[PDB]
This record gives sequence, C-alpha cells and structure tokens, in this order.
Amino acid sequence: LSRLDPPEAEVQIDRLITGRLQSLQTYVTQQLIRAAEIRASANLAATKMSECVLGQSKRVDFCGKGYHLMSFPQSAPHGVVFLHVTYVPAQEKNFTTA
Amino acid sequence: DCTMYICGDSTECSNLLLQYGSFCTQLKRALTGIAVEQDKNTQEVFAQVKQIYKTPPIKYFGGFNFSQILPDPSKPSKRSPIEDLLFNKFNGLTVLPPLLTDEMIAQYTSALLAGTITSGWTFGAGPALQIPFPMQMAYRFNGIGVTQNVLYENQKLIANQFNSAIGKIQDSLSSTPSALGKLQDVVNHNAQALNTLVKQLSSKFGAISSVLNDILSRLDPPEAEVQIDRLITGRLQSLQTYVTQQLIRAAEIRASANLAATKMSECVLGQSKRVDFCGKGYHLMSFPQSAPHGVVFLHVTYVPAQEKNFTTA
Amino acid sequence: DCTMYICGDSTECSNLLLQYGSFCTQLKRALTGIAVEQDKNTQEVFAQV
Amino acid sequence: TQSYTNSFTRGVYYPDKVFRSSVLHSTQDLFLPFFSNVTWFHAIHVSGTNGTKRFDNPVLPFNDGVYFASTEKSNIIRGWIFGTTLDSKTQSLLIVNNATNVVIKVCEFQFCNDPFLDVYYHENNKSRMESELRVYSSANNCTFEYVSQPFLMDLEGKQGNFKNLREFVFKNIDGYFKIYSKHTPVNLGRDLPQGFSALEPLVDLPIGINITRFQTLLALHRSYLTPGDSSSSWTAGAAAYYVGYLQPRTFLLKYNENGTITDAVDCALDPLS
Amino acid sequence: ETKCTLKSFTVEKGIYQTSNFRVQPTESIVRFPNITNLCPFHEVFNATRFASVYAWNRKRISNCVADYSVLYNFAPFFAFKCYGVSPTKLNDLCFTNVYADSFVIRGNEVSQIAPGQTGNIADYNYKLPDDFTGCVIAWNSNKLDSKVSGNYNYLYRLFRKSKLKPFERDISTEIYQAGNKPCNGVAGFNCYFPLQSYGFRPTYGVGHQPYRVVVLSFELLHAPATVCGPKKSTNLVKNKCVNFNFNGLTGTGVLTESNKKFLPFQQFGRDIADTTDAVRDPQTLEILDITPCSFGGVSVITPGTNTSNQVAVLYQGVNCTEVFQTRAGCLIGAEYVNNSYECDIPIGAGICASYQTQSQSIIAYTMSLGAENSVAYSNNSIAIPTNFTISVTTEILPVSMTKTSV
Amino acid sequence: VYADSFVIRGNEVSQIAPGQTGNIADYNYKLPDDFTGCVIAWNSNKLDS
Ligand SMILES: *[C@@H]1O[C@H](CO)[C@@H](O[C@@H]2O[C@H](CO)[C@@H](O)[C@H](O)[C@H]2NC(C)=O)[C@H](O)[C@H]1NC(C)=O
Ligand SMILES: *[C@@H]1O[C@H](CO)[C@@H](O[C@@H]2O[C@H](CO)[C@@H](O)[C@H](O)[C@H]2NC(C)=O)[C@H](O)[C@H]1NC(C)=O
Ligand SMILES: *[C@@H]1O[C@H](CO)[C@@H](O)[C@H](O)[C@H]1NC(C)=O
Ligand SMILES: *[C@@H]1O[C@H](CO)[C@@H](O)[C@H](O)[C@H]1NC(C)=O
Ligand SMILES: *[C@@H]1O[C@H](CO)[C@@H](O)[C@H](O)[C@H]1NC(C)=O
Ligand SMILES: *[C@@H]1O[C@H](CO)[C@@H](O)[C@H](O)[C@H]1NC(C)=O
Repeated sequence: LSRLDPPEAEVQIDRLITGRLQSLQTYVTQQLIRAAEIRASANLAATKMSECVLGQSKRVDFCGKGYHLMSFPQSAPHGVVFLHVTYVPAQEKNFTTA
Repeated sequence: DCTMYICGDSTECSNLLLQYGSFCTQLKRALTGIAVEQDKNTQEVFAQVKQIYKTPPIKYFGGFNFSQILPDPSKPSKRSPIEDLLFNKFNGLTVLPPLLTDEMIAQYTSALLAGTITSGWTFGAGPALQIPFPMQMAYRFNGIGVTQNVLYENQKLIANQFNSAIGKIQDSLSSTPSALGKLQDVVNHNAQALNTLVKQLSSKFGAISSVLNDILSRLDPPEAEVQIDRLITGRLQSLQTYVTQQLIRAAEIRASANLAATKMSECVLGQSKRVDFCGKGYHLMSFPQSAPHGVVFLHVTYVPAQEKNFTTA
Repeated sequence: DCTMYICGDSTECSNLLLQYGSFCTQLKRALTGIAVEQDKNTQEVFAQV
Repeated sequence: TQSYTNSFTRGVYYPDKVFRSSVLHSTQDLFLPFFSNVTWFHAIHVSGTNGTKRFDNPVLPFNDGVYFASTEKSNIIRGWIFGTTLDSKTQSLLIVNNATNVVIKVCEFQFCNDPFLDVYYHENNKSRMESELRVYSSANNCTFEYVSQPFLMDLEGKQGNFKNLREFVFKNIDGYFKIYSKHTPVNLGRDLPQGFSALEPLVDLPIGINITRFQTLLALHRSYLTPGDSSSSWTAGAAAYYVGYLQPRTFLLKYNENGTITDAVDCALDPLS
Repeated sequence: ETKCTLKSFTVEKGIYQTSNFRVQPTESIVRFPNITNLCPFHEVFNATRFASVYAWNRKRISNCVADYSVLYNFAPFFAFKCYGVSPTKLNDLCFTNVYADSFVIRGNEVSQIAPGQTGNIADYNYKLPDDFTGCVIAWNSNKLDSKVSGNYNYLYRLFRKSKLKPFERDISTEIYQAGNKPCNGVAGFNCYFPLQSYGFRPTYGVGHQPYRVVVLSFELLHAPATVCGPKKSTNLVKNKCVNFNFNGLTGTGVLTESNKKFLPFQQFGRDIADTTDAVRDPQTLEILDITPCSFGGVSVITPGTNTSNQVAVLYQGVNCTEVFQTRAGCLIGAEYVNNSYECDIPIGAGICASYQTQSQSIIAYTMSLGAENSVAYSNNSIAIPTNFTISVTTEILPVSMTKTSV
Repeated sequence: VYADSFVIRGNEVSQIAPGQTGNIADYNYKLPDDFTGCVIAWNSNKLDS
C-alpha cells in the first residue's frame, strides 16, 4: 500500500484477494469432506455403542473379533476407545460325528 | 505431479508457480492419502483371515457342487469360472498399481471359500474347526427357525436346487445386458475424469494459446507474464476441481467398501439375522468372488413357496 | 445450465465461455448425476415390495 | 434451366488432416447441412444449324463457400469465375481448366465470356473443338498468377455406365481457397446417391478478397445434351450441374480404423442427431 | 531428499514420494520439406540481360521460399547491406510477399539505393520509400558490362518532370521542356534528351566500373504467410529422447518407426486425448511415432532413521534400462529375495520391502498372504473346542474434530 | 453530464487519469478512481503562448 498508488495496487490487491480467498475456499471445501469422514465414523461409533455396550451383538466381527460378550467405553481426545470382550475358543479336538 | 501437468518442461513457469503457495504439497498429500486408502480398502474387505486355507484334494460335500466357485487349477491364473467370467466382462498422470495383485486377491477369496465350506463360521471367531457340510447346512437352517428335521429329509433335493442355482447364476451374469453396472461405472468415471483433465490442457483459459512454448516465443517474459499466469491459474483450478471430485468419489467408495467389509464379516463369516441384508429372503450362506476393483457376493438364501391356508387359534 | 446462467442472452459471451473448455459439460454431468441418484434413493427406500 | 433436389448425405470434407483413426471427433466448421435443397442450374446453347442466341447462364451468388457437383464427359465445364461484379472495378479470380493445366489467375477483367459458339456445334454430327479459348480480353492492373496440375482427373471405363461424379467445395477463409474433391464413378444414373463420401483437399492460394459472385463456363464450342422446359416450384430438369450453399454447423465425424471418414452425424438436424 | 520433503530430521518407516524423475532431451532437430523444391531465385541472379535502372524488373515472389542460405554462390556478394530486417534472422521469418527489383548501376550510384538521401540519379531513375525494409546486395559487373568501344545498351532517365512517389514508374518518351521555349517537336535549343548515355569501359578505375545491385521489399504486417524458410535440415535421429521440430510442431519425445497407414496427404497425428503421437517428415515422406519422454514419480524406501541410513529408490512405472524390476517400477539398492514374510512397507504389485539381517540391508520380496493352513474336512469329522480364552481387544474411533470459525 | 473545461499543457494532459500523478493529480485537480466518462484534448499552441 505504501509502495504503490491505487491504480496498479488495485490490480495487485485483487491478485492477493483472489488467491487468499481461493486458498480459504480450498480449506473449507477440504474441511467439509473431513467432517463427512468423521461423521461416518461418529455415526459408526454411536451404532457401535448402542449395540456393543448397551447390549450384546450377534453380528460377527463387529464388536470385537470373535464371539462378543460385552464392551467398555473409554473417552479419548477427540474420539472414543472401545474395550471389546471376546470369547475366542481354543484347544480343539477331533471327533467323529453323525 | 503439479509441476509437469501445469507447466511441463519450463523453468519460468515453475518459478512462477512456486509463488502460488503450497497448492502442490496439498495436491500430492491428498492424492497419496487417496491411494493409501484405496490400498487399505481391499485389506479390510478381503484380508479377514489370518491363515490361507486350502480345500481338500477330494471335493465331495454331501451332494453340494462347488466347481463353479472354487478355483480351477487348469487356468494358470487359478481363478474360479465365475471369477473368470467377471474378469472377462501421459502428462504426469501416473496410475499406481494396487498393492494386492489380482493373483492374490483370488487367493484370499479361495481361502475364504475353503474356510466357509470346510469349517462353517468357526474360522471367523477363532481356530478353524472342521465340520461336515450337511451338518453346517443343518446349522444354518436351525438359525432361521427351521429345525434340522427337514434338511436331511430333503438333502438330495436341496443339493440339486443349489447346484441348479449355481449353474444358472453364470447364465444370469452372462446373458444379461449389463449386471456389472457399478464396477464398470466406477472404471468409466475414473477414465472420464482423467480424459477431461487431459483435454483441459488444450484450453486457452482466456489466453492467446494453450501452448506454453507458443505463448513464450511470441512475447517477452514481462508481457507474457499475464498470459502465462492466467494459464497457470486455469490449470491449477482444473487440477483442484479434479482432486476435489476424486476426494468425494473416494469417500463414496470408502462407504461402499465399509459396507462390503461388514457384508463379508456377517454374511460370509457367519449367518446374519438381519432382513434383506444378505440377499432377499432368509439368509443361509454367502460366497465371495473377486472382480476388477470390486467384489461379488453369491447370497445363498432360503425362500419359502407353495403355501397352504389353515384355520388357527 | 451454464450457457444462460453465466451469459444471459449474449452470443459473444458464449464464445468466451468456450475458451474455458469442459468446465460446464463436466458441471452439467455432475448435477445430472445427483438428479438421477435422487430418484434412486426414493426407489431403494420405498420400493422394497 | 433450373430445378430443386435434395442433398441427402454429401459434402463432407476433411477440415485438417490430423490423423485420428477411430476417433469420434466433432468440429464446428462450414458444412453442407444434411438434406438441404440443391438447385440444378443448367445452360442451353445449341439449336440445329441456326444461331439461337442464349440469354442463358444466370447469376449465381456465392456466400460462405459453395458445394458443386457434376457428371461431364471430358471438359464440359472448364471455367470458374470468382470475383465481385465480374467487371474492372473489383478484384476477381478465375479458375480455368485445360487438357492438363490450370490457369488460376487474379485480375480485373471487364469481360471474359467469349466462348465463340460453333455454328456446327452439333456433337452428333461433328466433335471438333480446338483453340476456342478467347479469354483475358482486357486487364487493367493484374499481378497475382498461378499454374499447377488440373483439377479433374476424369477416367474412362470404356463405357457410359461409369457415370463419374465430381464434387468440389470452395470456401474463402482468409485466403487459401481450398478445392476439396472426390470422384466416385460408382454411379449408374442415380442423382446424388445414398451413402457417404469424404472430400480431400487439393490446392490453395492466399490473396484476400470478398468474393460474393460465382459463375461457371462451359465447353460451348461443343454443346449438346441440354434440354429446356418450364421447371419451377420444386421440379426436376436435366442440368448435370448441382450447387449448394454451406452454413456454419457442428458435425461429428467418425474416422475409420484405417483413417478415412466412414460417416458423419450432423447436429441441430434431428433430436436423435 | 526425504528429509527435505518431509520436514523433520527423523524419518520413520514407510515409502515416501519426494520428486519426479524426468529424462531430458539430449539434442535438438528440425526438418522441413525436401530441399527448396524449385525457388526461381536463381533465374533472377543467373542471367545475362539484367534490366537497367530506367525500368526495373519487378518480380512477384509467392511461389518461392525464404531459404536465405543457398543464393550466395551466384554473385561476388561484395556488399550485403541490409535494412531493419536481420540478415541472420531471415530463415525463420515468413514473409507474406517479397518484391525484388534487379538493375545495374555504377560505383557512385551505390548510395543511391538508400532511403532518406539526396542527389540526382535516384531522383530520376529509381525511387525508394522512406521505410524500405529488406536487403540490397551489390557486386562488380565489369566482366559482362564492358565494351572496348562502348556498352550503350543500358540507359537511364536524367531530366524527368518532377519528383515521384515511392515505387513509381514514369517510362514514357517525351520532349523534355525546361525554359522559355516550349519545343513543338524539333527538340532543339533549351530541349535536351531526358535519357543519357550510360556506357561502361574496363579502363576506368574503382567507382566507375559497372555494378549490379538487387533489392528486397518485405512486409512484416500480420497476414497469412506465403514465403517461408525450411530452416535448413538436421539428421533424423530415432529411438532417443530428443526435441523434434517438424512442420508446425514443437515438442519432445522419442521418434520411432510407425506401422500406421497414413493416407497420402497428411499433416499430423492425434489420439482420443487430442495429443500428437504420429508425424511424418517430408524429407523422407515416412511416418514417425512419437512417445512422450519417459517420466515417473521417484520414491524413497527407507527402514527408518533409527535403524539405518541406506535407502532404496523406486523409480515408478519406468523400464529404467534407459537393481530389480517390478510391475510398479525398478528397485535400486534392494536385492530381491525369493522368501516370503508379512510385509511392513508396501511397494507395488505384491512386492514389499523389509530390513532384515538375512550385515543388514533392504530386501524386496513377494508378500506372504499368511501362514499356510489345511483343514482335515471329511465326511464325518468334527472339531469341537474344549477350552476358551476371554480376549479383550481394542477399537479406536474418531468422534469429533476441532471446531473452527475463521 | 458534467463538462469540466480547463487548459494545462500537452505534457500534463497525459496524466488526466485516476491514480497516476504529475503533481497535478494531488494539489491541482485529480480524476476519480471510478471515473466512467470521457476526456478530450486538443492543441492550443497557436493560441496565446
Ligand atoms: C386359502 O386359500 C386362498 C388363498 O391362498 C383363499 O382364497 C382367497 O380368498 C380371498 C379372500 O377370502 C379372495 O380375495 C381370493 O380371491 C381367494 N383366492 C382364491 C384363489 O380363491 C382361501 O379363502 C384361503 N382359505 C381356505 C380355507 O382355502
Ligand atoms: C486330527 O486333527 C489334526 C489337526 O487338528 C489332523 O492333523 C493334520 O491333518 C491333515 C489332514 O489329514 C494332514 O494333512 C496333516 O498332516 C495332519 N497333521 C499332522 C501333524 O499329522 C489329523 O489328521 C486329525 N485326525 C487324526 C486322526 O489325528
Ligand atoms: C535415534 O538415535 C539417536 C542416536 O542414536 C537417539 O538419540 C534417539 O533417541 C533415537 N530415537 C529413537 C526414537 O529411538
Ligand atoms: C523392459 O525391460 C526388459 C529388461 O530386460 C526388457 O526385456 C524389455 O524388452 C523392456 N520392455 C520395454 C517395453 O522397454
Ligand atoms: C530364489 O528363487 C527363485 C525362484 O525360482 C530362483 O530362480 C532363484 O535362483 C532363487 N535364489 C536367489 C534369487 O538367490
Ligand atoms: C465320503 O463319501 C463319499 C460317497 O461316495 C466317498 O466317495 C468319499 O470317499 C467319502 N470320503 C471319506 C473321507 O470318507
């Protein structure tokens, strides 16, 4: 501003405005997509909480890998952490069936 | 690569672009994130088994026929006939290859089929436990309120019906005009986006010409500065539009891949009590198959018919 | 549609719009993709029977 | 005489020769719109052994190029006149053919139509016509010159069944008067046959001129096969000389796997198109 | 380079992209039509009956070329005076029309072919415009224009009526009138002939021997181009990344033999993406295929700063014969081992690297999809577990992010 | 329509424009930045002087 008079500074200022605003436009547009990504996980977390925690889920490999027993939520910075309790079996044995 | 697409083999253009701020680092970071997410999607969808299972050398499953979905060793690719039928049916724009090649996605699929035919759903929870296939079918019937009573009493009939359905699914996939609409449309969308991005190079964008060499030779850098800057900002806007559309498309594909992973974890590695999730009707089993940039589920379901009326109380 | 929106009833403005390439046939395709999808949403939610 | 007929699918020429095998490229150029009215123009100067002055050869306007087609034995049409007012007040160009020659020249002739009609021009009685050129009677200030190979390589198939058809397109975009041509002798008597045929450029020359006037000159010393009638209001009459006016239109051309144009679809013609 | 791109002095495990490897052209070529075909420039110079200055021999140049590299061995070319147009930069220029006049002069009349001067001869014989651009070449002509008796075959006007506009002709026999006696046709007193004897002799020294000089009139106004230069020629290299400059083409790539079927008249080649790929050279009338110069995003494979400093480079999607080879590209710095392990740094199609002691280096290999397991399925065999294990896994999910109100 | 008439010189008339200054557009008379009008100049050397 102190180095140039209005007429060419107006051209130069418009160049900064059309760049900063477009840079700001990119940030918000890229921010909306991340928000959609978070809500997809947030909605999944809400669904995970309503089934794994407040109940037992028959869905395989949803509330922990294996047969599900219960769950315990733990708050975390900008997120939630689940403690799935599972009933993975072990020590199989051959048998003859009919 | 922003510098080659926007500017190509020019030094003054690169110097001018170096001012337009970090409009590249962001582009490369977003596209690399998309590529990593794409490489990971198949990992969630297919790599659900810790161990690769193999079918027994002799294939007799109580009358049930699995030749159409298990890999055929005759073909060098080791793909199932249905998978084979599915498979049959340059300015800095590099196309990175997927991390998991199509010769090992088929191997994950074969392992999943082997586990689900030879061990039921037990291999989904913990160690794989062998189980005769008629017993597994009795389990799945018992899972939808139909006792084990009527499976064995109809075992030959159900085996024939399942074999006929498996035989005719290939005909349904072949004789149809376009059943693989989603995969073909994804591929066409990517090709169309890339073609539009390429064709955008030959755009004046309000300048004298779309050729950087032409806009350089006919002028001097002082007077050609405005024209080359206009071309740079136009191409940058085109690249930003392309990357934003790619991000949205990748979010849609990520949602679809999460849905497919859930479908594999419930329909395949177990029985789903949800209605109209694993195919119409009561759900019995599900067999995965690979496909170019996608997966195909064969949802073996149970549909009643020939009802009779009665008086009840 | 770009043609009328960007340039109301101007032939010479339309010519200048051609210099920008596929900023519009790409744009119109994007909007008609949403439009056909909307009819798919109601089709999928309700027509289950 | 004059009459009206339908163009069908014809008059499609390569705008440039960027080889694009198997490409559905579309361009917005000057073209002959599909199914356009084409006016048969005819000249009738022959009658037995008497004079029978002509008063024929009316004026033919030229606007945004022109598509011309004909079927002639050897050199029935040999003259082309391209120049406003056809006088010594505006620049003019002449394309004059020969046995094997061309006399493309830019000048300002007052008059150049002195064919010297033969009193014995009866083709059925004699077929001698030599040295009856009689052109460039007057030239005020004429500088631009050009000579090259002729334009029409007429072929004889040892019979009259090979009705060879010659097509040409003349447009005047900043000089370089392109003379796209194509000879299809497959015709056996059909007028403007169904099908498709592309036109390939031959020559060009830049001068810069607002040519709005078109005319052709015949081999009048041997004139025959010219009938006359009252053909008007959408009728037909033997002319052996077509003409159509181009318009700026959008075309979508389909290049063959070899490189040639198999067929092209017009725009703004049908909703399907 | 990895430390430069990812701004930190510690680089963790993982493949990193840093820049793009790009082959550069090794030399520049240019090729235009065969020779200059038949420019009639030689006929103007190679002659014996040059027109004099009383009526110049104006010739229209629209069937010739601007190849100012082959006309020099037809005359002594002692003087190469040129106007604002650059004699060196004549080949590149595409003159719309060139107007040349050939005439013979003497030594003292060399300066008469020049704008903005004063004197006698050019005010009666040959008038030049003020802005006469082009070039003029003067050379001695005593070999041909000399007679032991007298060479009175070249004439010149000397007493024209008055000054004339640039490039004007006044060839007309008239009784020159200057004085108070309007001669009625006798042409006697106070009436001298406008034309004067213009003979030559060999005995005369420097400045009086006859000289032949020709002129060039150009026009650089924006107009369709007619006379153009072939830019001499260069040898047609093949199978090497170069800078091709064919007719109306300026790009870089690799020129290879073409198996296409270009129908006789041709300009360029194209594709579905509207890019030039197939061109033909008029010097050979053969079709050449153009491939874009090899490129590809170079990548760095590192085992982490806190394990080593050795790195493996992954030039992507390039057959870098122009060390290992993969579908994703060629690996240098890592030797391909035929074993299989669960891979911790993805590379490409099945190929992953790792830092192993097999004296530790980087090894690339095919992914091991998992431990091989074969079940014992039989007609009447069932496995029933006798024990369990209450395992507590963990799952982490974002729920929200930082709100912003810019 | 406002017609402002005055006489300055051949050199100074070159800076009758927004922004640009010849010591006439800061103390004498300057033209507004958003000026949508016209300027007409002609010689007056024969006059006075
Ligand atoms: C069971 O059989 C049919 C249906 O399966 C019933 O007959 C229908 O009855 C309804 C109303 O009562 C009518 O609208 C339909 O047109 C009838 N269909 C036919 C084919 O007749 C029948 O009433 C039911 N009960 C018994 C005892 O048969
Ligand atoms: C008992 O189960 C074990 C595995 O839990 C079986 O052991 C493997 O069986 C497969 C299939 O026949 C063979 O290919 C392997 O070689 C066996 N492993 C070993 C270490 O022998 C076993 O076959 C089952 N039956 C019996 C009778 O032991
Ligand atoms: C890496 O090594 C340096 C020196 O060997 C050490 O100071 C630093 O703590 C190490 N970092 C980690 C994460 O181990
Ligand atoms: C790629 O490199 C291999 C290495 O030997 C070579 O055999 C092959 O011909 C090359 N192919 C191309 C298209 O360069
Ligand atoms: C590794 O295995 C491959 C597979 O055949 C073999 O060709 C090679 O010799 C083996 N040894 C190496 C690469 O050192
Ligand atoms: C299972 O029964 C079938 C019946 O034909 C027989 O072929 C097969 O060998 C049997 N397999 C075993 C392991 O007993």
